[PDB]
Amino acid sequence: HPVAFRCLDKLGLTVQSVKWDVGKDPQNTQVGDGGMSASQRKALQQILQRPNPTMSGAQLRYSAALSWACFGRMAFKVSVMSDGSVNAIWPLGIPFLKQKFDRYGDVESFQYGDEAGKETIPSFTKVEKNDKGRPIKNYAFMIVKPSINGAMNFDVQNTPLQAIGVPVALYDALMARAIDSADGTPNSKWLVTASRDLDDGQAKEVKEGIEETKPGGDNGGEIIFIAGTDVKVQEMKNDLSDIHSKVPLDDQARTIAGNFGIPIALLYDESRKAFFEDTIEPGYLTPLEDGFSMFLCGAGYRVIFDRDSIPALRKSRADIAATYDKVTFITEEEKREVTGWPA
Amino acid sequence: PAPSANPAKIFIRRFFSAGVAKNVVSYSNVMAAQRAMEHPVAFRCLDKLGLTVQSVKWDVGKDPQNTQVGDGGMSASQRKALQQILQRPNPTMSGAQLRYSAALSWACFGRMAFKVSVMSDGSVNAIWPLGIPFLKQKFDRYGDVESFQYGDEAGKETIPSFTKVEKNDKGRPIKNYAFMIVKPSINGAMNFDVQNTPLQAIGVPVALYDALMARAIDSADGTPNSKWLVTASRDLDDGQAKEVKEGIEETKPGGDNGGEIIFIAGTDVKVQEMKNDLSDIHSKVPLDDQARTIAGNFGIPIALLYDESRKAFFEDTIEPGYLTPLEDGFSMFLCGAGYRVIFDRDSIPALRKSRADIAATYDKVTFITEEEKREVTGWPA
Amino acid sequence: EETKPGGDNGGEIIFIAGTDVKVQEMKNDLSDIHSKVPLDDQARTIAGNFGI
Repeated sequence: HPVAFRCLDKLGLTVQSVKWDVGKDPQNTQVGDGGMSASQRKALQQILQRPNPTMSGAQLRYSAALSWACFGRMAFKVSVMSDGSVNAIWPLGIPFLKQKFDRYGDVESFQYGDEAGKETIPSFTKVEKNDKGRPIKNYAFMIVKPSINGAMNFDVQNTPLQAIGVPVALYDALMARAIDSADGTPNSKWLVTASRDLDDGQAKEVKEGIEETKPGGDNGGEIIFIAGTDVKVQEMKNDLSDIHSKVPLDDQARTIAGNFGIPIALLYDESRKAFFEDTIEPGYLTPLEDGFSMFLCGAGYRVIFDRDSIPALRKSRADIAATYDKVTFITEEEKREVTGWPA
Repeated sequence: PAPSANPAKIFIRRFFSAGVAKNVVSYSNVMAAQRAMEHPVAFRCLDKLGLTVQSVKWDVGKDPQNTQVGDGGMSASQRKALQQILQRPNPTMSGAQLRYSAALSWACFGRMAFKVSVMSDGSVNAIWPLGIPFLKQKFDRYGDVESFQYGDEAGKETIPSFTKVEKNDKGRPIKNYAFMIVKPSINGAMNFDVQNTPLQAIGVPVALYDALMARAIDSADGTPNSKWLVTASRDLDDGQAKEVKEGIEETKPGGDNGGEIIFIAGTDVKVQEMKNDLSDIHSKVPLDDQARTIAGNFGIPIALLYDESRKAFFEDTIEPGYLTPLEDGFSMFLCGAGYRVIFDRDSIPALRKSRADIAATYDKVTFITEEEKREVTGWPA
Repeated sequence: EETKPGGDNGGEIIFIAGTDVKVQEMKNDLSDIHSKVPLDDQARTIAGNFGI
């Protein structure tokens, strides 16, 4: 669909542009830092910049955000070698990913595919852990978006596609009407009709006289003179200027755009800032980074992305930094930490 | 390191079959991209994207996230050679045209393919782009490609993929190989998936546009452009009807009696003036909408076809949709860690004022050391 | 019929000798099917009741 694909790859592109890194977390109350080795952390940095061969981190972000927007789920697979050192990360196709539950309340394994290949990858909950807590073998994530009535994993998906069936169907109906009416409506003017007493044989002469005034004819642009036997011309309107129903179409476009959380103006700069720090930041960035931080590294360290890598926020960050510079009743370290810049 | 066992074996089992050299794009997509290069709006947008991308300047450089103290610029002479090649690829083609062709094929098909000729020591000799339409690839048994077939029958070079190739003792390849940079889509299937291109979702508007323009052309020539459908009666002695006709006619600009009245004695003749509106033949309203649709689907602010909108087009669709994928694809396998291909943003003419104002504003701050004030605005060290 | 875009005689006049046929062009407005005015009001109401 035109509008739906435009919005989907807009979200994907915007998310795909942000830069990763692992770093100390701000709320580091855990003085017993969980960056278990500080070599696992270097390996995780490496992998976050270069996942599994034949795929870069940017494409990982793009696919993850796209599948999150379409289904409200995010799945992955890791290959930690033997000591919490992650080897590579693969995204999982949500459509054909099945999962199996435990007896108490949660998942244990993920089945990926129907019949030939049948790898039941273990969940992060049950897996051979290190003596510190890090896993030793492969596992999967299945990051999930919450909904009503809890049912943390037994619940129904929460995706924008739930509430745009009506507008997308209406849009397709209107556009099909437009296409059908574009070719099928006669595009001729001058429905000219003679009488039933004209000696069919000088009616042809009258027709040739009327016709040979087209641009590039014998007598082009001159009058038509008819001696006797009044012929009667009527000019057809052929409006054809509302075939797509402009008014009840832009509304469906606005609906299936706003349901994805995109300011209409995008399809001024204030609205770009809004689209960035209203739907992209707290709807794709925070869930993804919290999901990764939850189980990819120990406490005290977690995955972060640099906001100053977003080109739309640079002016705002600079003005905020200057204004804070002007204040005095604040020590330097907090003036830093209120605007990034850890220490 | 490399475990060789990815979870993409879900498709080679039965959903696909090995050793067949399946083509990368459906023929329908090739024809659509072909005839979309003649359409007015589609070609305008396509070469707009191509020109914009083609303008940016390359260089190899230290990467910012250099945690790898064991720098992978294996020789520092391979890096000089890669710089040379990035500025001058294979003879009879410059780096700019490489960027243009790459971005264009990325926009049309969602794929990017290349070929390298590293001599014997990771020193790349030249780089050639690969025509996506007639490039076929063959898969392994586990999850990925091994070789690329280029052409149907006479010439049959199965160039190896970067995955399997005679590597150096450091990791760099020794013989030729290919890339096939791919754009992701739903349901994963990293290479077994369907293309993800704007041409998917603009069939309806381009067909509607062509229909409206064909109607306009047909109606332009074919509608009589005459006025004054004047008709006499069936009692006028055909022979003074000709006299009346000559009287009416000889008032055209540059006639005997031009501009004077017409006097008809008896036998009332009756003139009616035809409107011949002809001012909406192209259907202006349901045409600009199709143009807006097939422009926005390519990610181009309507205003382009003010300066704020140019900045938006630069750092919203060109930067994170053609620049980052291309540079990450090259950096992924053209050089070792610690070094990677970068392009200078300050070479873009639209961003210069913004960069300067940001630099000054940051200059005004004090609770920030100089090196980070630099690195937040380019300027590595 | 054969004056549609891509027909034999496309865009030229229609000549009917005798037996006057009568055409009327249907409006087919179809530009208020969703009732734009008494719909945005319901949207405004169920948005403001949520405090947005």
